[PDB]
Amino acid sequence: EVQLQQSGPELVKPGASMKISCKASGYSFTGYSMNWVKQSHGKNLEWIGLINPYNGDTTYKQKFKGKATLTVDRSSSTAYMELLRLTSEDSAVYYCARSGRGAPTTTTAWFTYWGQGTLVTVSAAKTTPPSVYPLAPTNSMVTLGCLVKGYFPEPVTVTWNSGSLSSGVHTFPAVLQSDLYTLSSSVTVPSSTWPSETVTCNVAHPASSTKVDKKIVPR
Amino acid sequence: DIVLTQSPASLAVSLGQRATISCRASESVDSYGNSFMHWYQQKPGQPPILLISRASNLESGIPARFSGSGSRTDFTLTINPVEADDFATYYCQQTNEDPRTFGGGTKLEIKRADAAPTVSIFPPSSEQLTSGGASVVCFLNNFYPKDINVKWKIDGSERQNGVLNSWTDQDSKDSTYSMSSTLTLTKDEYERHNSYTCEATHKTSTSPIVKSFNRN
Amino acid sequence: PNWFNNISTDLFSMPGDIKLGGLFPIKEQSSVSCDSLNKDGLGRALVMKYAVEEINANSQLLPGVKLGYKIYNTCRHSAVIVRPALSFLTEKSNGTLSVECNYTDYETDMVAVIGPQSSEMVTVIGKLLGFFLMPQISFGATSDKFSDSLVYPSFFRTVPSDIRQVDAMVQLIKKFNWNWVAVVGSEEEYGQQGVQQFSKKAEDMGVCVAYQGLIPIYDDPKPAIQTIINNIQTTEVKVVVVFSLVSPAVSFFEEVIKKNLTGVWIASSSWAISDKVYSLPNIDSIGTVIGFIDETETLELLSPFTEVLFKKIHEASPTEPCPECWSLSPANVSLVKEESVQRTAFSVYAAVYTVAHALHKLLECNSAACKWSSSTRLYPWKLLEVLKEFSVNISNTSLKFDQNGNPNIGYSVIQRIWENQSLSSVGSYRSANLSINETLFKWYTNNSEKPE
Amino acid sequence: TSEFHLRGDYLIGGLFNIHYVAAANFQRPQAIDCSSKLFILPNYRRFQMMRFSVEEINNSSSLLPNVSLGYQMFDHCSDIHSFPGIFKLLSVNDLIRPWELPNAIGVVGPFTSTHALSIAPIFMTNLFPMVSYGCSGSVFSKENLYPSFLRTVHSNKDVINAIVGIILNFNWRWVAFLYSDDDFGKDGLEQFKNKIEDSEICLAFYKAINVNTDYLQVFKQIEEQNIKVIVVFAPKVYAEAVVESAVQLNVTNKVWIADDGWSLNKKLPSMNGIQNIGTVLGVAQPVVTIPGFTDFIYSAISMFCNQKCNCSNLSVKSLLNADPSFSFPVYAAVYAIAHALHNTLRCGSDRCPTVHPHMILEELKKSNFTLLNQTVQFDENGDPKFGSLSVVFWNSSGNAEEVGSYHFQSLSINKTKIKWF
Ligand SMILES: *[C@@H]1O[C@H](CO)[C@@H](O)[C@H](O)[C@H]1NC(C)=O
Ligand SMILES: *[C@@H]1O[C@H](CO)[C@@H](O)[C@H](O)[C@H]1NC(C)=O
Ligand SMILES: *[C@@H]1O[C@H](CO)[C@@H](O)[C@H](O)[C@H]1NC(C)=O
Ligand SMILES: *[C@@H]1O[C@H](CO)[C@@H](O)[C@H](O)[C@H]1NC(C)=O
Ligand SMILES: *[C@@H]1O[C@H](CO)[C@@H](O)[C@H](O)[C@H]1NC(C)=O
Ligand SMILES: *[C@@H]1O[C@H](CO)[C@@H](O)[C@H](O)[C@H]1NC(C)=O
Ligand SMILES: *[C@@H]1O[C@H](CO)[C@@H](O)[C@H](O)[C@H]1NC(C)=O
Ligand SMILES: *[C@@H]1O[C@H](CO)[C@@H](O)[C@H](O)[C@H]1NC(C)=O
Ligand SMILES: *[C@@H]1O[C@H](CO)[C@@H](O)[C@H](O)[C@H]1NC(C)=O
Ligand SMILES: *[C@@H]1O[C@H](CO)[C@@H](O)[C@H](O)[C@H]1NC(C)=O
Ligand SMILES: *[C@@H]1O[C@H](CO)[C@@H](O)[C@H](O)[C@H]1NC(C)=O
Ligand SMILES: *[C@@H]1O[C@H](CO)[C@@H](O)[C@H](O)[C@H]1NC(C)=O
Ligand SMILES: *[C@@H]1O[C@H](CO)[C@@H](O)[C@H](O)[C@H]1NC(C)=O
Ligand SMILES: *[C@@H]1O[C@H](CO)[C@@H](O)[C@H](O)[C@H]1NC(C)=O
Ligand SMILES: NC(=[NH2+])NCCC[C@H](N)C(=O)O
Ligand SMILES: NC(=[NH2+])NCCC[C@H](N)C(=O)O
Ligand SMILES: [Cl-]
Ligand code: NA
Ligand code: NA
Repeated sequence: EVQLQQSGPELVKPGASMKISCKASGYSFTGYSMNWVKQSHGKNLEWIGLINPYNGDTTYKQKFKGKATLTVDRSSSTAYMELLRLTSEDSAVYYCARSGRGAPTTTTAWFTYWGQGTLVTVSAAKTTPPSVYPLAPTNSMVTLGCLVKGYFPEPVTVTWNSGSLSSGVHTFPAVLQSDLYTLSSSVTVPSSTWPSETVTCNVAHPASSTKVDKKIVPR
Repeated sequence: DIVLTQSPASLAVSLGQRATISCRASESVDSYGNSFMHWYQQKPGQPPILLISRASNLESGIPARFSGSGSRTDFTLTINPVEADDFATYYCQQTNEDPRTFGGGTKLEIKRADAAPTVSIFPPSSEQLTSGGASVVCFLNNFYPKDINVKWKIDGSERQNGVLNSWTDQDSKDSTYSMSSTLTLTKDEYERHNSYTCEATHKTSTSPIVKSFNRN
Repeated sequence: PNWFNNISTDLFSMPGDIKLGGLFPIKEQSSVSCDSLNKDGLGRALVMKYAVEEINANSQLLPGVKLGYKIYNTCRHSAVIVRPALSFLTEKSNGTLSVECNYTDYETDMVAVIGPQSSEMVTVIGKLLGFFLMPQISFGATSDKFSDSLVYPSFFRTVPSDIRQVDAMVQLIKKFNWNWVAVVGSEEEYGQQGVQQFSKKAEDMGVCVAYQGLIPIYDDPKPAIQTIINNIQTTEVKVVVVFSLVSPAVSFFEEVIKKNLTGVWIASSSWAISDKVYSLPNIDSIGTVIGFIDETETLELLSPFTEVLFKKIHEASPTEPCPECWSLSPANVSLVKEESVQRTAFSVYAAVYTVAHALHKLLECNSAACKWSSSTRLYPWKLLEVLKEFSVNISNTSLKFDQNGNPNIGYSVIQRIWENQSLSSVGSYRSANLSINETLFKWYTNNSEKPE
Repeated sequence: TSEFHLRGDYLIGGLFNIHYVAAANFQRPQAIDCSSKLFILPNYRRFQMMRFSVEEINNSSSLLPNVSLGYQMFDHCSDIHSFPGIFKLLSVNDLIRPWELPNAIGVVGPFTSTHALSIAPIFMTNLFPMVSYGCSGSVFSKENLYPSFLRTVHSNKDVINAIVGIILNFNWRWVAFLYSDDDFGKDGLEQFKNKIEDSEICLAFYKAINVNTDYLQVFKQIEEQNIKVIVVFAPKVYAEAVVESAVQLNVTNKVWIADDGWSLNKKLPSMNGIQNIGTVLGVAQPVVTIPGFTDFIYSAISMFCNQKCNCSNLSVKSLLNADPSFSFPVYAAVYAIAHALHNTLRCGSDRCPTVHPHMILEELKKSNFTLLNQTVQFDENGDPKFGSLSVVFWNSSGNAEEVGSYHFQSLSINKTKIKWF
């Protein structure tokens, strides 16, 4: 399988520099253009540019000249993109994407393989671990929540009973308000299985090294 | 720079019916005996998947219910029949000339019967109360359409400050949305009143679905 | 059947007035060591023995003139085979090859060459022999490279060109609505040529070849073989064409069996009926095998001939190509009675008779006398002039050689039947018309239906 | 005193095709009169390079002291008909004895993969060393197949890689690959495919070509398929066929990539209208200076078959300015064999004390000596560990201007230098 593996999310200060990586495997690294793509929240795709990993030739969209630098490392089959003088406008998701086969020019090439993406968060705000609160409450079905409050930056991952509870699960997109995010997840299980069989909220926050388990117990 | 203008911006299509998404370029994107207009599907939180290259060439692994046509400056993506996991933003892309440009996107919703939300409310945990905070969470689960109105009520009084809301993305199985409504108060504020009401109004009904608890 | 007890014991070398050179893969390698007996190739060598014996016993085919021959081991190896090839070109009288610029008045020891079996070997001696305008008929070499008279000026062939077999393969594949296949071959002229011929013919006919691959005949084939099978799995192809020599194909399926892979398998003539392949423990698990062989007659008298001969050989020995051969015996008739040999035996037979009849025409023979004496000198280039687009009825077959040296022999489409351990007849390929009967196909699948 | 012959204490063979003739049916078992065929100025030049290398070594008290080198040389315009001169080199008193000290101890040549595949098996049998100055067929790196075979030009794999380097250094990804209808051209096709399979390069068109190719229709397809990059993997004759036909058919605005068999061609750059077909790029053997060759040629311009040139009234400066590619390969070939013999006799560099051609083979493999400040060695396959490629561009002065270079274990291109038509 061709794969494009990118760096985890980054929290970076205003006016600072950062470098995003794209480890390529499963094909001949130098044979295809590596491209980069910015997507702001407010979903729009924007081409930053490309690099030829054979010679390092680069091509950019104008508004990213002096803002992005594409490089490659052939000994690790990695593409790099360094972003400079970061403002909140650079807060976006970035994708590395490989060109396909079939186009007549490197310019006309389309994008067949994509990195999973790298979230970039430009802020002076400091890393904060979440507080994980239990949302406990007569129908056949009973709904249980788990409030994940006051963390920074994105992301968090929320699972239930170590992943065993998949169906009937809504994990809501974080809301930001005072440089802290707030996420809430809900789970809907039968009235008899609870509280007979313990239901546990699993919250993980990599940036702050937080793995909290919460059991939801009745009031 | 070629501008791509997609229409419509948003579209809801029942299961098993036909979706026609369009893309208009400012200049022609023909060259080399081809049309360099491509179609991408982006699901929430995922990278874009390439569906169709060069106006109409279906890519490996993409079902034939997706297809495209067009040339020069007018292009169309069609999805027929629509299936339950095809809700996504669909982007067109030209690569005829530098720089590559993308259309602003068309969001395909799966249209289904109207469904009313299942409404749960939750007093603050004792754990938050010690922190000095107090969130009153309300889950508005599995409804359709997405347009809904939540209102908070502390002792008959309507409360607007402190309310944060969040919708999920359309559900891959039952095509509903869910939302969460969290009213955050200070513990002092929360223990200042007694009755908390979460009331949801939706085209499904005349009357709001109200859910309540007394702090005592 | 009564000229049967006068046939000489001499197995590889038989005295005569006019001589044929024989090239057969009799003992190969498992300086240069040729350890292992090829039993099919010994058998084909036996056919030429039978054919020559029978021609001479026919009092009216080359009346007054005895056909003779020298058969040599090719070992399928350059250094081994050029030695006897050069030996065919030594002057009859002086037993040496003089260096000269004009060989028109030069009387060689052999007037024609039967063999070699393999297209690799033909590329080794083809142009040498071609320069001398020496007639060479291959009973075996199928590569389309030899269809150019400008590149191989004296090449003939009793079996069809592979350009046609791959046409046969691709038409079948089209007939079965399969558009996504892979091609495997042995890394040498035959497999290399077939893979290219198939690939080019496949997409001309709209069959997208997902993968191509070559199996080494030198060093370890196994690592090249795993990469092959991984590409086969990752392309997710049901149909794999194996255009390969026998020995690497065994190595190949060994590993195919090892990964409990199944699907449809297209067989080229070279292994479509090899016991070596089918006796592989658990080869029946690999699924369905559809094959192509040259449509041949069955030499009704081969096996009896061999039996009187092998008695006579046991009788003759002990006395001084095949070191251990003059220890053979009536138990060893398995050699000519193998299905591999029986169904290709005719090719060797027609090769020798084709030369035999040409010579008859060269020496202006009728049924009692040939325009010939002890002072008659035969130059190969004169025989070649006769063999040009030669028509001849051999046994029941009407044999026309085209101007490429190719014959009018087509194929028989066969299938491997596992519970019987046999081969059935599912259709034909004559000219460019592939004629198969869809119903007669058996499908080793979960529910016995056809893949796709 | 013929040019093709020269007596000596040890004979080295020389296989050249000085004349050209397309293949044709023949009814008799005898050699071809190549002398009445189409002369090749660049081949005769390489021909002379061998004669110069032997003379230069004969002039040396350092290499093979008081051991003269001789040669039997041949002009084999047809590979089919080369065997009499072949038999000459391998014969013992002009007899071939198939079952068993030959006239020659080794052979320089041949030029062509096709010539090589036809005769090499007969040489390999007794580990009779062949050193080719030209044959590039990658099948010759398989040493079990060709045990006494070596060469002084690289495999097609390497040149094909350089060509692909050129393609990748730019922005075009559809390509036409035109290749000669022989083993050379074919191998090039195979290697080109093998190299770009996992690549943004898409082979959009290809075709075996000969002098009688319907070039009119080859070029309509190429156009209708909108291809701009046309790689031509072909030797002189076939190359001129393509390119000359390209000018006669208003083929225009293409990028032509040459391999080293025609990138330093001399007819085509000075041809009327050449600049109208677009721009010519290529990999080239970098011009290596061979001190004393010029004087030698002036001196030279001044029987058994295929040993007659029929080329008097030949211009000394035509000769000297002819495409000089393969010079050092011939040069290093002769020197390679000389050094191998020098060491098998165990000569010092003052004097020399029975040589079987396979004894030459083992020292040939162990080859390690300097020549025009180049190190000459071979890998365990027989392929040369020396030589490089320059990237040239045909400019307005009729010259293959050098714009970059390729090194086989390490491309760079200065793109400003290329002026595009
Ligand atoms: C054939 O053999 C028979 C006896 O088996 C014998 O009479 C005869 O001489 C032989 N014929 C020949 C040698 O032509
Ligand atoms: C044998 O005869 C031919 C001419 O008949 C001659 O060319 C050759 O040299 C002879 N072989 C010898 C003398 O060993
Ligand atoms: C070759 O020999 C033949 C037969 O003796 C003779 O007729 C012919 O002239 C020769 N061909 C030549 C010398 O080109
Ligand atoms: C002949 O048969 C015997 C046993 O029947 C066997 O040992 C011997 O190898 C055979 N010879 C062959 C197959 O050439
Ligand atoms: C072959 O058989 C046919 C039909 O019996 C006959 O007409 C023809 O003359 C024969 N051809 C030969 C013997 O070459
Ligand atoms: C082999 O099985 C086939 C069925 O395909 C049958 O027709 C044939 O008679 C069998 N041969 C045997 C059992 O020898
Ligand atoms: C095809 O095969 C079936 C096998 O039973 C048979 O019924 C039918 O006659 C065959 N059709 C032909 C030969 O056209
Ligand atoms: C030299 O070649 C020419 C043709 O290029 C021919 O006319 C002439 O007779 C030849 N001279 C010879 C063979 O002596
Ligand atoms: C070799 O030496 C002679 C003088 O005997 C000289 O004329 C000639 O130029 C030299 N040739 C070379 C070095 O090729
Ligand atoms: C040099 O070589 C000649 C033969 O070319 C030989 O006769 C002579 O003995 C040698 N002189 C020496 C080694 O001084
Ligand atoms: C050459 O020119 C003619 C018109 O002058 C045009 O029709 C034709 O297409 C051209 N051929 C090419 C571009 O190959
Ligand atoms: C080759 O020779 C030179 C000196 O002749 C030496 O420096 C070098 O190391 C040698 N390379 C080998 C033996 O690989
Ligand atoms: C062409 O290239 C040659 C060789 O490098 C150079 O000397 C000459 O100046 C160039 N002619 C041009 C650029 O017109
Ligand atoms: C690149 O090309 C330019 C234009 O010919 C030339 O002036 C310059 O020297 C080159 N740059 C190098 C050789 O570094
Ligand atoms: N039945 C066989 N094993 N045949 C193999 C020899 C002939 C083969 N087709 C070749 O060209 O080399
Ligand atoms: N007709 C030819 N092949 N000419 C070119 C000879 C040299 C070429 N590199 C080859 O290997 O063949
Ligand atoms: Cl053989
Ligand atoms: Na000397
Ligand atoms: Na070698």
